[PDB]
Amino acid sequence: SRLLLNNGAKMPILGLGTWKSPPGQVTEAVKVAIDVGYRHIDCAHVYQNENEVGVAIQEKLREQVVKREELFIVSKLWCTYHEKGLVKGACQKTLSDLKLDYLDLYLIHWPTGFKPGKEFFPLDESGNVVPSDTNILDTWAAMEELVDEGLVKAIGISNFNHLQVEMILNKPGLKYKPAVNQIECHPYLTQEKLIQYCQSKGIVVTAYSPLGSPDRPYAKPEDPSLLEDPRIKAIAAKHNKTTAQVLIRFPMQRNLVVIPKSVTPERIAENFKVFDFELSSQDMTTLLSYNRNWRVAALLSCTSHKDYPFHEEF
Ligand SMILES: NC(=O)c1ccc[n+]([C@@H]2O[C@H](COP(=O)([O-])OP(=O)(O)OC[C@H]3O[C@@H](n4cnc5c(N)ncnc54)[C@H](OP(=O)(O)O)[C@@H]3O)[C@@H](O)[C@H]2O)c1
Repeated sequence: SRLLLNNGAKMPILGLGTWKSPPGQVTEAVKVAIDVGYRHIDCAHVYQNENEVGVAIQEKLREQVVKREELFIVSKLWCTYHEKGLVKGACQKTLSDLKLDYLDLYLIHWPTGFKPGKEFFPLDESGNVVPSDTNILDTWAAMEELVDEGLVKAIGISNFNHLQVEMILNKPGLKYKPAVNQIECHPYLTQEKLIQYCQSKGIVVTAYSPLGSPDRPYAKPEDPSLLEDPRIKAIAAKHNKTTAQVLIRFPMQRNLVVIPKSVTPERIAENFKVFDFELSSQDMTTLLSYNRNWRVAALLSCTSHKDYPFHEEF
């Protein structure tokens, strides 16, 4: 239900994603989720809706539905704020849009540093993405003491390959360990080498894009669907659950936290009814056997960034 983090705080094994969640519909999404019984909201600045996602949390707090410490609000530092001077300001902007006084987990969104400016994705005239010469260990020391101003309860990372995680681990003075490396992970990109490396290290795995990110802007020629896989669909009807409900239960039982995005009030509901049933060893190893090494989000414009997390095997 809640996983213990290496900072002593417990983290709800189930939460709501807001990437691709419109400002108009992401206030009312969160409010309904919370009502339904969600206590974990996954936010990011680059997602552009945190204000509207923070109007949602202030109504439930006014309304006495939840106390602040019942919730577990998560956010991530975008690539253009990677310099020591920019980091506190970016947590502070997130902190005022959401309208909270502390975050519980603050994550480093990507390993890749970009040029600081108004553009989330800086480009040159050759069209390619412009990098900051800052590194991970520098950026980590700016986050390590957001903790010391008492702005965040915990700090983490998103999309680091095992080697990247290691850098922080053997950094002299490493005052604060990574509580959480959040990553993509579904039946087609099963991720068990990173998942079974982070876990030996006390780092918690959040699996994002758990349903296939069915609405991320890319669609290819003939992309694969999980929410519509025949094999995955049988496994569900056995459990009389839905293919969503099965694709959300899979991470959970890998001891992973799961953040399925929804702006639909009856889906937000469905996604919550995942607590009352087990998948079998057959199901979990079948589901597992389905991996195809395919990712939704591969950051294709930082392929050549010195800090591109995806050239390493895991
Ligand atoms: N850390 C990172 O760098 C990063 C990157 C990507 C994702 N993530 C996080 O992980 C969450 C992962 O979600 P994602 O955005 O990649 O998408 P997702 O969970 O794979 O799925 C979202 C999509 O699936 C639909 N959906 C929701 N419930 C469903 C249901 N029960 N039945 C059918 N379809 C369902 C949604 O529709 P409706 O909205 O129409 O209901 C939306 O189209 C994100 O929102 C975000 O918070 C983090």
